[PDB]
Amino acid sequence: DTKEQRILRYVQQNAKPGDPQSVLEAIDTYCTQKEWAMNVGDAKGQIMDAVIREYSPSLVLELGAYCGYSAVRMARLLQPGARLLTMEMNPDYAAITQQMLNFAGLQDKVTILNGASQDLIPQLKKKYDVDTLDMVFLDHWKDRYLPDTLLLEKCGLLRKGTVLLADNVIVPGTPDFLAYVRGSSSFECTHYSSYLEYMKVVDGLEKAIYQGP
Ligand SMILES: Nc1ncc2ncn(CCCCCNC(=O)c3cc(-c4ccc(F)cc4)cc(O)c3O)c2n1
Ligand SMILES: [Cl-]
Ligand SMILES: [Cl-]
Ligand SMILES: [Mg+2]
Repeated sequence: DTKEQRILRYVQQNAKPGDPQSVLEAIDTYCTQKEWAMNVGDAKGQIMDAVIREYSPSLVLELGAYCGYSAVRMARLLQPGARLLTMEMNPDYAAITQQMLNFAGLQDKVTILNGASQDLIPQLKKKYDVDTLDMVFLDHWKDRYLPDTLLLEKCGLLRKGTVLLADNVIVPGTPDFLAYVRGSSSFECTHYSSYLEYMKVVDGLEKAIYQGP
């Protein structure tokens, strides 16, 4: 089997069904004690939680679900009726994510879209009935943060106040995205310094609030 299958099995055998917090703790324990994996982790996850609670978004888009760790983290804090759309282009990872959400009991709040951001973002309005997004969590290929931000704008998916929250802006880094949003009058940016998941290595999240064209 794969590392992702091992993470899922570990959750299934060490967390409580329908208890998202137990799911997060099981993933973090596995990834600390057994095998590192690119989940956002608890350090940056706590900052994510604070952001989600501040904004109480009704409709969130995630780019790059992986195993569903961040999807569980966000979805467990959403208000009744609020929704997460999470994109994962790797079909094996998309299946892990679905099963993770199912175990956590969050499947009614989340729709896992198996495809690439460049193909799916232009379909969001017509195919997934989206008007505008309240928040976007960027966690996919780091060289896609900037083009997909620009694509979301082109497609009319951002409104005044839409919160972009970007993982890994330090490691592996997203220098073009950071330079762009920090220099643009269309974004109000805040950096949240933290640590790479499961490691004593500095990383951070960037929040970039869209201000309109
Ligand atoms: N276009 C499109 N559309 C949709 C999609 N769905 C999935 N993908 C592709 C996602 C591929 C994984 C992206 N994430 C990372 O590479 C990542 C890496 C590290 C890391 C690694 C090694 C180190 F030594 C240190 C840090 C840490 C992180 O937290 C990361 O998130 C998509 N792409
Ligand atoms: Cl994650
Ligand atoms: Cl961590
Ligand atoms: Mg990441």
